[PDB]
Parts: sequence; structure tokens; C-alpha cells
Amino acid sequence: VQLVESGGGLVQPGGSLRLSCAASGFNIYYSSIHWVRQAPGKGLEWVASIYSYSGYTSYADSVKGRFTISADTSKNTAYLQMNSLRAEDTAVYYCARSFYVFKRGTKYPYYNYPAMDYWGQGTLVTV
Amino acid sequence: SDIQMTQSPSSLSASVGDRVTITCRASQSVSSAVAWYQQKPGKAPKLLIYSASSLYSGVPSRFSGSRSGTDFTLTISSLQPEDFATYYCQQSYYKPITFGQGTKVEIK
Amino acid sequence: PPGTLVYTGKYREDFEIEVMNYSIEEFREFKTTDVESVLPFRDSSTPTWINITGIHRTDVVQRVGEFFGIHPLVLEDILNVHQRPKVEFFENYVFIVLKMFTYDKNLHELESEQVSLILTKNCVLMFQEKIGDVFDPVRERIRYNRGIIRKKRADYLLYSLIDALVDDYFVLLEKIDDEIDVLEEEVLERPEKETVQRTHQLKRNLVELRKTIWPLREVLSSLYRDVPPLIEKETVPYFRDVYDHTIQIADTVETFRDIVSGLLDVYLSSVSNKTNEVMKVLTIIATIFMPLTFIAGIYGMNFEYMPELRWKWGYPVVLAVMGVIAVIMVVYFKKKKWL
Amino acid sequence: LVYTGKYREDFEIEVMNYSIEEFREFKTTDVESVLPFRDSSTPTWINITGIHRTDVVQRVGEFFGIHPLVLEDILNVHQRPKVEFFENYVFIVLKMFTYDKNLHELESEQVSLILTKNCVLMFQEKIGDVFDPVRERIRYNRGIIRKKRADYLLYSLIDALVDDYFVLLEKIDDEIDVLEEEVLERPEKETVQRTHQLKRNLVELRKTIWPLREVLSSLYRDVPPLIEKETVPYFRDVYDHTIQIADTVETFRDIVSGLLDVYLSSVSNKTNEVMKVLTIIATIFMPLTFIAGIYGMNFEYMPELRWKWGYPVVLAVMGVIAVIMVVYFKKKKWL
Amino acid sequence: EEKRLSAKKGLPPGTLVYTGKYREDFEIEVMNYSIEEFREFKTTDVESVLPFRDSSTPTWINITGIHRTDVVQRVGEFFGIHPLVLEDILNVHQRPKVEFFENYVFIVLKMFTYDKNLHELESEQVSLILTKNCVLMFQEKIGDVFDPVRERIRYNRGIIRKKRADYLLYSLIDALVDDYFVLLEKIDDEIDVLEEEVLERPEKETVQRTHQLKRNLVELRKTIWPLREVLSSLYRDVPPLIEKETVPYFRDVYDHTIQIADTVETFRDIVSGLLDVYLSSVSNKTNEVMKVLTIIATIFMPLTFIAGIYGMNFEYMPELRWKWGYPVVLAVMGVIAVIMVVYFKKKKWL
Amino acid sequence: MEEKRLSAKKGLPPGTLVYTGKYREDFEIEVMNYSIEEFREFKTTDVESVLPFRDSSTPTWINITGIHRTDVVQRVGEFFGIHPLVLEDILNVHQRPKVEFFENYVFIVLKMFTYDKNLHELESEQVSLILTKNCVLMFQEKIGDVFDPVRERIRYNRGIIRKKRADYLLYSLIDALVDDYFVLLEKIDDEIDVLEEEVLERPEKETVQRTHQLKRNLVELRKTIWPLREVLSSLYRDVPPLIEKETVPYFRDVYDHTIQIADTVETFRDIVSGLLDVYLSSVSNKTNEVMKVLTIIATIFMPLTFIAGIYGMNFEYMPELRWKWGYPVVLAVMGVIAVIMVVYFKKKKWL
Amino acid sequence: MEEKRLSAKKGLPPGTLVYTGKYREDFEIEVMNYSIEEFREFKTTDVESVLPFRDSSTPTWINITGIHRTDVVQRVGEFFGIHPLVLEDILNVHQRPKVEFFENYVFIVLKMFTYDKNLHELESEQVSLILTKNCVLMFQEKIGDVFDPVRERIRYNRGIIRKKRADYLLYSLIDALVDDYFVLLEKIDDEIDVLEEEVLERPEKETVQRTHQLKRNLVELRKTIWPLREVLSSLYRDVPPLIEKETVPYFRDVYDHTIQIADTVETFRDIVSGLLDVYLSSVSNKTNEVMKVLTIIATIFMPLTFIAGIYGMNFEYMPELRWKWGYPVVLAVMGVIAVIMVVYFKKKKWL
Ligand SMILES: [Mg+2]
Ligand SMILES: [Mg+2]
Ligand SMILES: [Mg+2]
Ligand SMILES: [Mg+2]
Ligand SMILES: [Mg+2]
Ligand SMILES: [Mg+2]
Repeated sequence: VQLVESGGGLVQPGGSLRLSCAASGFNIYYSSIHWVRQAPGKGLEWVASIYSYSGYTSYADSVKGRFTISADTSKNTAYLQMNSLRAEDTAVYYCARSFYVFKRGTKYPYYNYPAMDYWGQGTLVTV
Repeated sequence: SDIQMTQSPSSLSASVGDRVTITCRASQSVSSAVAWYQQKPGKAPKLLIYSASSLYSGVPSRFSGSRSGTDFTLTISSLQPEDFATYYCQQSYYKPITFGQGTKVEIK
Repeated sequence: PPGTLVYTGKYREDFEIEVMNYSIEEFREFKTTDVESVLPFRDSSTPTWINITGIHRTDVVQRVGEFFGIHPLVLEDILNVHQRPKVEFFENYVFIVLKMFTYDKNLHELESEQVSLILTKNCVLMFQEKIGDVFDPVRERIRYNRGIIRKKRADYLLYSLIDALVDDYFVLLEKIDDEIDVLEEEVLERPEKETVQRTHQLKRNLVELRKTIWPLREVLSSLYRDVPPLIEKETVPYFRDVYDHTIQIADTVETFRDIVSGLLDVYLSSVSNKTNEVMKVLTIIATIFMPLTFIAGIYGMNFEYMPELRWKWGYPVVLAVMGVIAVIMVVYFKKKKWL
Repeated sequence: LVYTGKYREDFEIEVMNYSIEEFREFKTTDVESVLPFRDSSTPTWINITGIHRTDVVQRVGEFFGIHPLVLEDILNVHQRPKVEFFENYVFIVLKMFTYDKNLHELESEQVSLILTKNCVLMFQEKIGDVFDPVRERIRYNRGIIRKKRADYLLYSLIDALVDDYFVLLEKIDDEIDVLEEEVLERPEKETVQRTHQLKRNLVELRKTIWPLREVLSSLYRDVPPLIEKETVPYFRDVYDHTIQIADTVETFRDIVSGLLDVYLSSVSNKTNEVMKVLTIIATIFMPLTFIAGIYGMNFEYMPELRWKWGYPVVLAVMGVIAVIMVVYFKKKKWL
Repeated sequence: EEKRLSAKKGLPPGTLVYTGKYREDFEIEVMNYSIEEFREFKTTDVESVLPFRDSSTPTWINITGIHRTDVVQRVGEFFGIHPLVLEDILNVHQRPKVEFFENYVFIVLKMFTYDKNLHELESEQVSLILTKNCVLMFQEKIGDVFDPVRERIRYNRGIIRKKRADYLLYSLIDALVDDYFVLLEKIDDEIDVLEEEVLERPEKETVQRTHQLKRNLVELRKTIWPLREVLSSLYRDVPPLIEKETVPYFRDVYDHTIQIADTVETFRDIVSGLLDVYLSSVSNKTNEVMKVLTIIATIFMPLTFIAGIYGMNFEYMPELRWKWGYPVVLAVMGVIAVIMVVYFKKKKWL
Repeated sequence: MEEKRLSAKKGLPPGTLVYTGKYREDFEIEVMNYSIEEFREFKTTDVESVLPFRDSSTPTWINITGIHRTDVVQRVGEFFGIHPLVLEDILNVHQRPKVEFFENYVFIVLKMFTYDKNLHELESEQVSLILTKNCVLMFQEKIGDVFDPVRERIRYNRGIIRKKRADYLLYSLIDALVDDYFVLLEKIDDEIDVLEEEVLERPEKETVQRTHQLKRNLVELRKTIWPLREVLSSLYRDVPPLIEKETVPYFRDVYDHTIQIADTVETFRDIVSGLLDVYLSSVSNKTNEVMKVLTIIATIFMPLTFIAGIYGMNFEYMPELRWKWGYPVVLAVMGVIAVIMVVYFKKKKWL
Repeated sequence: MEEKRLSAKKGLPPGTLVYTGKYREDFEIEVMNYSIEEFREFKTTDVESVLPFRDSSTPTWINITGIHRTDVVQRVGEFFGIHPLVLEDILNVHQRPKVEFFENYVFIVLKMFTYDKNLHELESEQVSLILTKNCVLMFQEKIGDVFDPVRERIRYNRGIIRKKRADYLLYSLIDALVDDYFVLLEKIDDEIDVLEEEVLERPEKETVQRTHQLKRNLVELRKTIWPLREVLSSLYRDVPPLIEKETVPYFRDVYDHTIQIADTVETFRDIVSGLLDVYLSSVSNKTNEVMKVLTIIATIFMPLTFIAGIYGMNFEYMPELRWKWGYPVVLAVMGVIAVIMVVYFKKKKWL
């Protein structure tokens, strides 16, 4: 039930980076992961989402088509290849494990849309 | 096609043992997919409430949430000086996902 | 896997992803081959109609479902192609699973394709598994502005889709009736061991068809009785009429099942008559040649002291008694219907 | 609105407007001359034959404020008889049946009756109908057809339909009698086919009659405000009638459940009987011929059983064995 | 003859015409009884009948021969029953029913009769019309099941003399149910006969009698179920005509109706099974006769073929006479016959 | 004919009491009064010795066996206040099991059956039970009671029956009857087992009679057991003033029992409804075996005789009558035809 | 007579506790006292230690596996205020599935069915549920349960059972039973498919054994499932205040599932009857084919044997001299008539 990140530091604008959040206590394969950012002294915004069972990737519209992200079931670690770096990408990144509780069968089924129980420690990236 | 998801107040002052209320609202109805998160400056957030009704395990029973259609309300019955941080209002009905602008409360 | 999201069908050929944005006076068709350029239809005031024909590509299904607000397990139920017809009411959309049937008449197979309906009071999504589908009536109504569908909101669009499925079911029942008539004229005229397997295949197909129809009665009763707030009040009698068509279809398939059950018994009676035919043949041959072999075998007794040789045309006379007893037995069999 | 039937060659629109002093019939093709008869103090009954032409029914529905679902149901020829009650009209859709004397088969025309206060819409899809007695009753003052309102006219039309059901049921009963005699007397190949097609006709008739009983039950018991209480007992009477038909239909089905079985037994008897005929004769003769062969043994210059009577006396034991075997058959006396 | 589609093939529902095959005589049987004295009439004049309903004394107005529609029309006019009920009176094929009216009750029943000849039911429609203190009869023949009822009225027996007209209606219904009971006894005899005939020697005709019994039982059940409806409705929704103290008698005859209907359904099931029993018995007889045919044509083929082989007419032959000729073939021939009769008679073939 | 007619009450007023059963030999009245402390038995053959128990404070039980004495039943009905219709229904044995609720008594007609092993017959015996708020008047035909255990329980203080009113006594009697039905269905389940084992394999060609007798038995059982289900449904569904509330669950319990029996009977029917048909298949299959023999031997020995008939003729000429052989020209062809027929039939594996 | 019958209690009073079943080897008590935020579980054996969970407002699931120990079940019933009839139905395995709505607790009886491959035996296990608004006592007779998904659902906070009250716990147990019924219907569907293939492809004598054994298993399965429709209808209709109104749609869902299993069992009965009829038709076709070949051998050869017999006669002055040098003046007739007859049979669809 532990998410631990790595790969922080300073990078030249327009460069590249790799952000790895290792997961312990659950299997990534039939699970979902999210990466969110917190700009220094600002709010918190969504960045990317992995649904590793189908290899599905979703990017924020503000960063649409510029980032890369995937999973690795063998090491059970989620990976984010940061590319086309912009001056506003400097932030603290957080890896989170989504979840949802559900019950199927009822005429009005009681489903819950995803949220974020477990959160990574955080990783500071500066441009 | 973004979803404006506002959270108020931007900041508030509350003393120990007070009933504080944080309101939040989306441009379009997001059912009950809103979640309340707590983040201390040095911590790595935490999920206080999911789906605006259920209370996450480990969280003290002090926190509570309600539903007013488009409106979402997070109520804390009696604050402690240790539980002072910034609270965020996430929506997850629509995939793009947005967070509240922020609500930081310090010791009064 | 626990609550996964995978495609469990077998038809994996291609996709189309079309869209029809119809309104009170203007309409537009914007069929494409890209997942994007169609999501903006979500918040449009004019009701829209999205057809994800071909859900093999999980990418488009997940993107459309999670962008439109569809819960991931609803997406799983869409991707599962083994579910019976279902209805599930949510706070901002209504989910329906229907099955449409195609009939291979040349080899007598009944294939099923699942169609998923999602009503969101601003759009009507369908997810399908195979290109081509039975929606020509509603499509022509919207394109040629023939019907009153234009000014009745997405609820009437969902009704039109349900009505298209019900009419397709009526057509399938007509085809099954034609097949039953073909078998019935084939049986009692050409008895065969193969007709037994033909009847058994027809009965199994009727079993599957009933297993699909019976959930539809519950689904439509749910649709009009429970009156979900997504569906406007004025549209309820329409769903009531569709439920009446559904109970009629259930009665039709029950009668067809009973007829197929009696068909095997009528075939058994036909086979009994068929073997009775050869039995009458054997009996007539034996009873005109067995009793007629003495005076051809009693003469043949290698013995003397008979008029075995002293006769007026003895062999012609024994042939005469041959003919006499032969026609005697023939009369004995004909005059009281031994054939 | 699309016509889903199989008959496309007919058209005739007939108005019959009666009263306790007035009566007139108006038989034409121009619907715009029948439409002005929407409302009147005197009750009217108007027939629109040949619903294959959608324009006339669509125009009448628009002029009479009828829900489009009712028009779709009217045009839906393969649609089960039923009844709907509305604030201004009642829509009862029923079926007439015909059984031809040659190539015995059951054909089902669908008719519709919309009662709107003082007017009775009726829709057909064939040429001619079984409602002639009602027309004749309207022509000449007799019974209570002229005195009462359009409610009694609807009752009379349903009564004429039930009487046609009556004659159909009698025809089916006569066919049952013929089929039973034919099966129990002369089993053939065509008999079983006739029985099976009759079973199909009976199951279809049952699945149509049961909705008819439900329709009449809802029609008298719920006493809708459109029909008055005065005509309520009359409907009850015709409702009793339909029960009989349903009951009788069940009886017929039950009878048929025997026929398609009993024929088998008859065949299972006939195939037995020839066995007996085949069993005795071979047994009476085929072994006997055998010993003739034993007395036909050549074995050149065989001492054998040569006697004063080689062939004679020997036939005596043949006959003795034959009569003993016939006695053995008579022991159980199957033949 | 008769059989549906009758003179009510058209006509208004207010018409009156008889639809039966029995039209021989018309005979009224008026019987006015009370605790004080009894009065009887059998004249064919309804004018001397109508004033009885005004008299506050129970009566049993009986009218046979409905086919004289003038009489039933006059009675319906004078008693106030509307002509639709009169038309239903005139029918004979019509289903048993109950219609409770304002101050009147109208019941329709069938009186079956069974004759051992041709095993055919003969239905005789009997209609009851209960009034304040009177009951109107409508039959077809003269002389019916209600002979005991007359016996219990012209002789003071039971509580019949000390009751109202509703208890008279109950007594008539009880007599009709007893007629149904004796009819079911005749059915008992017939089903026992057919069962015994199926057990021993099916003679190609018992199948016709079995199907005739199926037909009779089905057309009897088609009437007996409406009999249950009649007897249930006669007390379930209590009309104001019948007293509360008369309800238990109607409950008892309803119980009898349930009993007879259950008996009829059981007999239907028994006959349905008995047809298959007869089929299986005929199949067993076929199998036995095939066994005997096969054994008789089996002991002989292997050795009639030998008789053919050794009774040949060619030049040389194995003339033998090695042991004079008989034993050479005859020993093996007899061994073969004995082997066959110990290989079939011992292998459960006959 | 006899002891089977539904008639013998034809044209009789309801107040007349006529016995319509064959059992008219035994007669005895067994009286059991009981309370928490002490029980008293007063079994006698005297009819007048049981009337004073009408006003007994403690529950009482009057088992009158031999209802053929119509005078005894008439007297007890007159004293205990029973409507004449109920009395004539007590007398008439051919009465479906029913329940009737009167002002001060409750009437229950139920059947009890006995199944014999040596002869496959099912004897019936009607028992009527009348509740008078202090007595259980149980009228019975012969001395063949199955409720000996309830008598022993009342006698030996076992159970809760001593601490309750007459309602629990009625419940105990109905429970005893339903347990008798259990034993009967066990015996007929044994009959189903043996008959199925004997008809599905090694049938002796006369099993059809036993199967039809069994179908008779099951149809009579259904005709009696469905009304018992209705009786118990009417017993618990609406609470009678006679039956106390605390006892009502117990009746509900026995209701479940009868439901089970009803269901059991239905399934038995289904088994029988198959067996005959199955039997048919069996004999049909047997005929095919017979068929094959009659088809093999002829096919190997009939055509061969044909050749033996061709050359056993009196034709004058000599085609090949010479060669002084064992005639393999017309004997090896015999073996060739025999083996080719054997091979052809082995292709279809007839024999 | 093989302990599968109901010779269990006979005349014993309803309060008796004779264990009808036979699995009397093992016994333990699972306890799971879960709450909104609490979860306690253990595998005890001592009866006393589970009692303090009766008065706890937190829902508890007590699964007593093995009820042959009469002492533990009677003590539980006494301490929980459970009616003695309910205890009798607890220890009576041969009891139909049922429901009882009492003032304090809801009593429910299900049957867990399991199936073995090869041999077609469907073994039953009585299971009982008693809901007491704060505790769900579950009675089972041996280990081997279909509640493992439910046990995991409590153990890991997935689904809703971890949050809701005991009513949803009982609903989840009922749904586990229904899911077991789904999987058993799937297994019996596989059996139907293999029997269908055997009948349609290789008919055999033992096929009748197979189909009749399968029909017996299916009719027993129907005997047990049919009460479930009524049980779930009672659990939905006329709800007592003992079950919350929020979980009623869940009972609708399981009632619809019960309707589905009933329909599937009816369809499987129809398919088994059709398979038996198909086998009978195959037997008839075999008989027809064998008689066809026998007759065709008996029509194109037996007349030939006749003509050979008649032409060869011990007569003289016959017009059949050897004027044709060679003998075969008649063999041509044999060939011609044989060809004509075989062509006639071929155009008559025989052979
Ligand atoms: Mg009429
Ligand atoms: Mg009587
Ligand atoms: Mg010779
Ligand atoms: Mg007990
Ligand atoms: Mg019990
Ligand atoms: Mg010869």
C-alpha cells in the first residue's frame, strides 16, 4: 500500500525526464494510476492517468499529446516520460492509486466514481 | 470542454472547536463523484471523503459531507490545532478531472 | 480480474463511429473515423446520436465513456458481449443492453450481436460490435425528416431505437415462422434422420431467442412503470406500447416452442406410417408367394404313385391354380385395405 | 405510418347515420366528405375499408385528435387484439377470421373500432365483412339498434364479430368430427398432416381468443365513462359469449391433443395386425414347405421313406401340423 | 342439426328463438307449497300461473318445453326480467352462468344424461330464475331429476316445507348435483371397463371407446368448471335475495361441486394415461408376435437352406449313402435345431 | 362398484344421516381428559357417558370409532351443537378433506390411507374433527388409527400437549395424520424405486399393469392431498376465534409439511409419467434386436436358397454339371455371399 | 430407505431435536463481528464465547458449521429466543426451502446443491439463516461453502456489505446461494450438451440410463428450486419492519435471479424430454431401415426362389424343353424382374 516516487531535480527547458512511482502491496496490471501536479505556491491539477490493464493513457488537455506515460507490471511500477518541457511544468508531482467501491445487481446500482486513497511522497521538478 | 469546478472560500479563519463549512460547485452536475482531500504543506495530501457521503477509513468521524445537487458541502464539527491544512474539492464524474482552487485555514 | 474492462466477444473487424445531431429544424451528419471531434456534442442543447459501431477498440470506448460521464463498470457491461438485456438507471444517464439477432438461412444459424444504449438527456450513445445494424427506419426518419422525432428530445430517440429493435424481432419471428413452415412441409413428406437434427437446432434457437426475449419484458416494464427522470413523462405511453409489442412477441415465441415440440411427435407418426408402408409390401409379397409355394413345391415330391404325369396339361393347370390362388390372395388383401 | 399487411387492392368509405326517426347511408371514396360527420346529435358509424391507403387513416386521425400510437396499431396488421381507453375516445382493435372450404386454412383480418362520443370509426382491410346483420338492423327499425346511442352500436358490432367467431367455431367442430372419424377409421398419410395444420390453426385461434376475453372483460368491468351504464349489461352478455369460445377452443385443443396421438396408436395397431397376418401364414406354411424339401431330398437311389403312398398320407401330417399350429394360434386367439 | 351458429346468427339480442333439437311437448308444472298446504297445477295456461308471484307464499313454477317461445316471452314480460335474459333462456349450447339482479337471480345449468349405448352425453339445458318468493323453471323434456324434490314437497319431509324460495333453489341445485354424482358413477363403471379391456386382449376397438371417453370427459369438464363458478358465485358475493341462514347449504353444494370437478379432472388424467397404456400393450403384443415369427423363421432357414443344398439335381453329386444318407445330414441338422431352441427359448425369446 | 360410489345420498334431505362406507363392524368411544397435573381415560362403549364432558374445564378428546352407528353421531351432534350439514358430511366417507368454521365449533374432514405390500391397493379412511372450545370430537370409521404416538404422549406427560388447550390437541392430531402421509409417501417412494429398477432394465412384459395401478394410486393421492393443502391453508391463513394465537405457528409448521407432500406427489407423477414412455422405448429397442436377427438370418439364408433353387431344377440340359467336384462353383459362392452379407451388416454393426 | 427418505421424527413432539441428516463428523463456529469501521473474526468451537454478540448493535455473522451437536443448536435457540418449531426445522434436512416472518427474527431455509462429475449424483446440504436485527445465525452441516466471495467481501472492505446492517448481510448470503445455483445450472448445462451429442451421434442402450438419471436429478432440482420463487416473493412482498426498506431492491434482484433459474430448469426439463423423444425417433428410424433392407431382400429374391421352385418340377410333357440348347431360358426372367423391382424400390425411396 506504498507508492514511492523518484527522479527529482532541475532540467533545462525543452529537455526530457523520467518519473517512476514504485507500488507495493497491490498489482498494477488490473489497477489504475494517476499523476497530478502542484505548482509552487499554487493549486493542484490533474496531469495524466494510466489504466494499465488495457494500456490506456489519458493526458490533461493543457498537456495533451506532449507527455508519455505507461506502466511496468514486471516491476509493478508506473513510469512517466516527460517530454517537450515547458516553463510552466516545474511543480511537485504526485503518484496516486485510484479506487472505487461498487455493488452490481440492483435496479439502481450503487457505483462510486474513482477517487485517490494512496498518494506518492512527491517529486520536485524544476525548469 | 473543460469543467469549471470552484471551491470557496479561498481562505478562512476558524478557531479550535468550531464547525467550519467549505462549499464547492461544478458548472455541470457531476452526480456524487466529488471528493474532499486534505493536504498539509509538508505532507503528501490525503483522502478525507470520497463520493461526498462516505467517510474514508482512518479518518476521524469529525469530518462530514453533504449533497445539494450541484452544490457540495464539507463540514468539520470541531477543529483541532493539529488538523490545519489546505482542503481540495476534486470531481471525477468526467474524465478530465478538476480540483478546487484551494481552501487554506490556519490557527486562529 | 476484479472489475476489469475487456472485450469478451468475437467479432473484431473494424469500427465506424458515426454521429447524427438532429434538432427541431436543422440536422447534421458528421460520421468520422476518429474518437475526437464528437465529444463536443455532449453539452449541445440539440439532442445528438452517437454510434460507436464496433467496440473492439477499447480506446474509443473508454474515452467516450469516461468523457461522457459513463461509470467504468457501465463500460465493462458495454464491452461484455455475454450479458442478457439489462436496464440500469443512474443520476444522469440510463443504460440499456439489448440483443439483435441475425439469421443465416442457408445453414440455419442464429447469431446475436449486443447493442448498448446510453441516454444522457443531451445525447444517445449506442455501442455495437459489428458494422451494419438494423436502424434504417429511424435513420431515414431523422435524415429525411419524415417522422415527428425532430421535436421530442432524446427520449423519443431512445424509444425509436427500442422500436427498431422490436421490429427487427418481429422480422426474426417471421423468418423463424418461414423456417418452421419449410420444415413442416419437408417433414411428413420426406422423413429422414437429418430432420431430427434440424428440429433440434430450431428448438435450441427458439430456446436462445426466448432466453433473450424474456428479459426484454422486464426491461420495458422497468422503462415505463418506473418512469426514470431522464425519460420525460410524455414519452411513457410509447414505452408502454413497446412493452405490449414485447409481450406479443413472447406469446409468439411460446406458441412457436409448443409447435416445435409437437413437430417431433408428428415426425414420429410419419415414420411409423413410412415403416408401415414397407410392412404392407412385405406382407403382401409373402402372403401371395408363401401360400403359393406348396403346389409349386408339393409338386417336386420325388415320389411315384400319383397323377404327377397323367393330366390334361398338368403344368398349365397348376399354373392356372397358381393364378387362381394369387388373385384370391390379391382380392383378400385389396377388399379390406391391407395396403 | 406504413401499412404492414398483405392486402393492397380495395377502398370504400361508408357512413351510416341513424336515429329514432332519421336514417341515411352515404357510400363514397372522398374522405373529406365523411370528415364533416365528426360530431352530431345523431350517432354515426363510418367504415373505412382498405387501410392499405395510409392517407385516409392519417387524415381521419388528424381530424379526430387520435394519438399516433393508435394509428400505428391500426396499421400494424400483425398486432394482437387489445383495448385502450382515452379521455375522448376508446380504441378497441379486434380480428375477424375466415376458414375456406377448399385447402382448409385460417386467415385473420384485423379490424379497428374507435368510439368517439357520437361517432364510431371502424377500419377494415378486406372487401366485404361479417357485419352485414348490423347493417341490416340499421336499415329497418328492429331491436334496439336505432333507439340507443353509439355505445350500443359498438356493442352490436362486437356482437356480430363474436357471432362470426361462433360460426368459425362450429366449422372447426365439424372439421374435428370429420378428422376424428377419418383417423379412427382409415389411417392414411394426409390425415396426420391435416391434424397438424389443424393444431396450428387451433393454437393461433386460442392465442387470439384469450386477448379477446381480456378485451371484453376490461370493456364491461371497468365501465369506462365513454360507454354508459345502460349498455354495460349488454356487453356482459357478449363477454359471456367469448368465454364459451375460449372454453370450446380449449376443448378443441384438448381433443386435438388426442388425435395426433391416437392416430399413432392406430398405426401401432395396424402394423401389429399385419404382423399377425404375416406371423401365422409363414408359421403355417414356411416350416411345412421345409419338410417338403426334406421329402424332396434326392440323394440318388435313396432308401428314404418310400411307402405305398409316397406323397399321399404324407400330406396328412402336413395338414395335422397346420391345424395344430392354427389351434396354437387360437390358444391366444390373436388370429 | 343445432350446433351453434343458430337462429341467433344475426338478429337483435332482444329476440327469442329456441336453439335445441328437442321439441315435442309443452307442460307447465306449477307447485305452490307452504307449511300449511300444497297446491299443484299442470295446465298449459300461463294466465293461471302469473298471479302466483304476487302471492306471498313460496312457489315452484316449472315450465317445460322452452321451444314454445310465446310462453317464456310472456313469463319474462310479467316478471320484469329484461329480454336479453330471455334470449339467454332460449339458448341450449350456452355456458352455465349466474347473474344476480335487482330483486331477481338468473342461473343457467346443464343436466347431462348418460346412456350405455354409444357412450354419448345428452345435455338438457335447465334454467333457474329466482324471485322474491318463487322460482321459474325452464327445461326441454318432461320429467327430470327433480322427482325427489317433488317427493319432499308433496310429502312433508326435511325442512323444505318450513323454508322460503331460496332454500327451494338450493334444493333444486342439490338434486342437480346428485344427478352429476350418478353420472360420475356411470363414468366410474365405464373407466373400469376400459381399464380392464386395456389390461386383457386389446381387440382393435377399445381405442375408439377410449377416444369417445376422452371426448365425453372433456365436454363434461367444459361444463363442470362453470358449475364451480356458479356455485362459488352463489354465496361468495352474497346477494340480497338469499338469506344468511341459507348460505351454509349453498356452501355445501359448492363443496360437492368442487368434489365432482376434482373427480372429473382425475378421470381426464387417468384416461390420458390409459391411452398410452393401451399403446404400450399393443407394442408388447407386436414384440411378442415378432419374437414368435422370428424364432419360427429362425429354426428353419439354416436347415431349409441345407434341404435346398442337399436336394440338388446335378450329374455327380456327393451321392453318399455312406450311412444310408439320413443320419449324415440329420444328426448335424437335429443338433442345430436343438442348439437354436436352447439359444432362443433359453435367451428369453418365448 | 361397492364401497366406491359417490352416490347413495341421491335425493336425501340434508338432515338425514346415512353411512356410506364398508367399515361398519367396530365401535368404541375413547375419552381422554387431561391437564397439567392429572389425566383421566374413560374409554367406553356407552354413548351417553361422554356428553357431560361438553363443559369440562380441562381439554378433552372424544374418539368415536365406528361412525356407522348414525344414532350416536346424531345424539352427539345434537348435544354439542353441530349443524346437520356437518353431521351428514361426517357420515359421508366420500367427502373431500375440507374445513368449515362455525360459531362455536370448527369442522375438519381429513383422510388417512393405508398401503399394502402383497396387493398394490390403497385403503382410505375418513376422520372428522370437531372443536367445541373444550373438546376434540374425532369421528373415525374403523379401529385403524395412526395417532397412537399422540395418545402415548398425552399418557406419559411427554411433550407440551398437557400444558395447552384443545387447539394444540387438534394440531397434534393433524401432525399425526401428516406423519402417516409421510410414511405412505416413503412406501410409495420404495415402490417407485423398485418399479423403475424393474421396468427400465429387465422388464417382464407385464410391468405396465403395475405402473398403471401406481398411476391410479398417485392420482387418488393428488385428489386427496390437494384439498388437505387447502384445509391447512384455510387453517392458518385466517385466525379462527377457536384457535389461540400462540398455537397458530404450529399449524403453519404442519402446513409446510403438507406443501412438501403435495410437491413430492407431483414429482412422483413426473417419474411415472416417464416410466411408461421409457418402457415403450425399452420394448421398442427389444423389437429391434428381434428385428436384427430376423433380418440377418434371412439375408444370409434366404437368397442362398434362391441359388439352391436355381440349380436344383429339372432343367434338361447340362451346362457344367460335370467336373466331379464338391461343387465349389455353387458352394464357394455360398460362402462368398455369406461372408459379404456378414461384412455388410458388420459395417452397420447389426450382428 | 437409504436415509434419503423422511422416516426422521415419526410421532415425536414438535419440540424434539432429532438430527435428520447424516453428516455428523465435524463442527465449529465461524464468527465475524464486522461494523462500519470494526471487523472481528475467529474460528471458535466453544458455544459460550459467541453469545455476547447477540446484544451488540454491530451486525454479526455467526456460522455454526455442524448442527448434529444438538446441545449447541438448542442452547443457541434458547438464548436467542428462537421458537422450538424453528429448531425442529433447523435439524430436519429433508425440509423444503422456506421463510418465516416472526416478531423478533426472520427464519429462512435454503439448500446448497453440489454436483459430481461422471456419476450423476446431486447432493444437497441444508443451510439455515436466522436474522435477529443485530445478528445472522447461519446453520450448516459440513465445511464446504459458497460464501467465500461474501467472506472476502467482509474481510476486505469491498462492496457495501462492510457498511450496511445485517439485512444486507442476509441478502449477500442469499445471493451467494443463487450464484451457486447459477454455477450448478452451468454444470448441468454441460451435462445436457454431452447427453445431446451422445443421443444425436451415437445412440446406445445405456443412453436411456443416462437420460433417466439426469431427468431424476433435474426433477429433484426443480423440487428444490420452485420453493425459492415463493421464498423470495415473500422476502419482497409485505416486508416486515425487520428488513430495511433500502435493501428491498436487492431482494428484487435476487428474486429476478430466482425467476431466471426457474426458467432455466424448466427449459432444461424441456430439452431432456426432447432428447428422450429424439432417442425414440432414432430407434424408430433404425427399425424402419432394418425392415426396409429385409423387405427389399425379401422382394427381389423370394419371388426368384419361387420361380426357380415352380420351373423345376417332377413333371413331364411340359413346354419347357431344352429347345434353347443351354438351360437358362428362365434366368433372364430372374434378372429382368429383379432389375424392374429394384428400380421400383429405388423410385419408391426405399434403399
Ligand atoms: Mg347475439
Ligand atoms: Mg345431500
Ligand atoms: Mg428337386
Ligand atoms: Mg414434527
Ligand atoms: Mg417441519
Ligand atoms: Mg426347391
